Amino acid sequence: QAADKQLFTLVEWAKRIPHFSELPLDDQVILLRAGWNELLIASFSHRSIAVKDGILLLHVHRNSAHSAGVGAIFDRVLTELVSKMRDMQMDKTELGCLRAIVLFNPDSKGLSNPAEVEALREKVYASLEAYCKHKYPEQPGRFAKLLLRLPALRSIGLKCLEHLFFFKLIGDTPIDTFLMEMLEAPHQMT
Amino acid sequence: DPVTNICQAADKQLFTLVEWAKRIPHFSELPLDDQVILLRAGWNELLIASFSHRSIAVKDGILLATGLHVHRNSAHSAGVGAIFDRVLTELVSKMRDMQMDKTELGCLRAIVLFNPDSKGLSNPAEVEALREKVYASLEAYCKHKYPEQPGRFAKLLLRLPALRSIGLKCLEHLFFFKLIGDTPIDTFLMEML
Amino acid sequence: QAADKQLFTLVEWAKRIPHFSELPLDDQVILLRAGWNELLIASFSHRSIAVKDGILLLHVHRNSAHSAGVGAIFDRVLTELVSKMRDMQMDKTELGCLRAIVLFNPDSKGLSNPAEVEALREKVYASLEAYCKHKYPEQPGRFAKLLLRLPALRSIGLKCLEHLFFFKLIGDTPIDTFLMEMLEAPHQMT
Amino acid sequence: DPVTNICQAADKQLFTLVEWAKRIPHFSELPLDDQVILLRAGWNELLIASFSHRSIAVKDGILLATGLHVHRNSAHSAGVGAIFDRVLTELVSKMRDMQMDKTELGCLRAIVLFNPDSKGLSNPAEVEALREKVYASLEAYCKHKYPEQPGRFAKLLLRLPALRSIGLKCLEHLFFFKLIGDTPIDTFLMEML
Repeated sequence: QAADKQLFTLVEWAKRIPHFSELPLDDQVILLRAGWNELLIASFSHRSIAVKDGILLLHVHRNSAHSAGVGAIFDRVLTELVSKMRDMQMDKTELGCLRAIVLFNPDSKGLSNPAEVEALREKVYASLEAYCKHKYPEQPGRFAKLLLRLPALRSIGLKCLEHLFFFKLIGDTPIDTFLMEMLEAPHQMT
Repeated sequence: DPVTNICQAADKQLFTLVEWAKRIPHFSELPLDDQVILLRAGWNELLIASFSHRSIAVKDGILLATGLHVHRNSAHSAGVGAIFDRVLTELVSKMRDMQMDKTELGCLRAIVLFNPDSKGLSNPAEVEALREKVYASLEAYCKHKYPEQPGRFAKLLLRLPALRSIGLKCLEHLFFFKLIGDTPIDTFLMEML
Repeated sequence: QAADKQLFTLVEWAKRIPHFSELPLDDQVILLRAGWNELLIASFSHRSIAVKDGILLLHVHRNSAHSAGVGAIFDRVLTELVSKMRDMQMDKTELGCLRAIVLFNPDSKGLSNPAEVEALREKVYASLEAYCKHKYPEQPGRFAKLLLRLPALRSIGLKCLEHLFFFKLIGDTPIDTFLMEMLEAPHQMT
Repeated sequence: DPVTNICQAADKQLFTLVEWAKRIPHFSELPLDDQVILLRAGWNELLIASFSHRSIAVKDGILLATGLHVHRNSAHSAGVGAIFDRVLTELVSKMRDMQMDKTELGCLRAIVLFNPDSKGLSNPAEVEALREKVYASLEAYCKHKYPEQPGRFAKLLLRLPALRSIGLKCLEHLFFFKLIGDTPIDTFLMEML
């Protein structure tokens, strides 16, 4: 599908993060390949605050998700991220910082140079704490509260990589494989 | 422009599989709803039996039906280098040592395709029979092209548990997507240049 | 639990298999550790033929299993093994041979000496085919039919190692951890 | 007489955990049904945070609360040597490099124990607060015993995603059983002598 359009944006955005383009080329590729998931799930969890139900990717509603056999995980996205995001009114800047934090993930297997990934991460949350403390001084604990959604996004990210999750569509895989099979293409040979 | 390109390969394999199915005797005589059942239930194992036997000509890799010849790689999560390892130890290394021929492989695949356990089947017993005819023929064939090897038939059948195990990890880890997807994604990624 | 009584029988039985005790000591330990599962599931699948519903381990009935949240896998044991076992009237000798075949599993990781595991396996099915052909001559395909339940037992064996399978008992883990917590043991210190 | 012996160790740890919980302030003031929820939801991660920080004194292994010091082993399936590897790379190697103290570990554990996401909770917000008090104190503590390290607090919090990932594989692979069970089972097995 045109889910590489979604893959274009993502890459275009990492490239604009400070210092990401200065990492060894293969490290960048690992980082993106390891984060793309958490990165999307966060992007469309926050975008969803805007509406008042469901996930705004073209706009998913609870009954579909639950009917499509993926209720449990949809409820988790909404309870554990969207709502938490809405209550505390995370702003676009904070989401942007968290996502950067996620990209600069040092425990990613295969990294040629993790110390700097840590180093870059430190740089990003230091600054996020600066932001939080200027912009919302009456909430001393906000910056931790931000970071503490990362385990939630982590376990949710892992749950959207299950094969049953992707086979979300039973009566179209038969329609694919059904059509392929009524093709009378070989009913001639001479 | 990478993703849509991967969907294409997904379409091509699995068009190829379905062609293979149809050229199997009696497979097309079953109700259309059963054909879909057998295929959805079997797709992974029938692909692994292939890329495995194909990857015989290779040393220490997997040959993807399309020239690209793949390997265990550094950033591969525990699970995908693990499947890689099993594929070589339990399927490719064993197929090689016993010099399993393409007739012999065709049979095993056909026996997998006719899976009477497959949930939903309208007539499970008539798949048992098609399964049974296939192995009967496989047996006769072995005792004829390799009569000095009295236990080869069973030895062929006993790659099937492994294949089950392995078929399962691949449907768990999405090994198949990773396979056709890896180069395309790594390569587009060098759009940071 | 006294599921080591079950673990005593199992080991006592491998020891009596021909040639198993002649394998390097650590190989035997691998074989048992890799097969114990398929070995039990087969033993109590065949024992179940005897009754006319459910699993006779102290005798499990379908409603319990389905209520206990483990219906799907219980239905599989019954459809894919017990019933198939009953229809074809597998006998104790054939079960015994299949199980031996399962024990002598050559693709078990860590084996110091797999060639002989293959070798021993060959010896067992050769003989099982002898049996089958003497004892049931009018069924030429029986011996394959036997072996072809091994993928079923394999995938079923794998399904009984899932953690959710073992946590089959919700309202007793709370009773355990609940009791542990009303212990007023430390309400004294001087 | 091995199995019943493993059940014993299961009982001992998880009695030990529950003792730890109760000595946490306010934890016992919550309704009894919530205490059970927090504990069932958290047990794996709270154990991994422990055996990890304990395994600091070790090089390349895991120290099980009871002297027995364990390693990656040949017959270990992909998954269990994999968890082993992660535990050392993402938790033990990192805890070591930053010299995380037992006060600092206690806090992280307490923050895990107070998990407001935990399905079933009767009052989720009053766990948010107990979570919040804990980290507030953790913060103050870091800025005091290590003031030259302005980013340590967060750096502590960011071991938590890893711990989540790893907690999960251990509940998947039954890593915990394997740990206390392995010697006992291998050892009884030498009853073939």
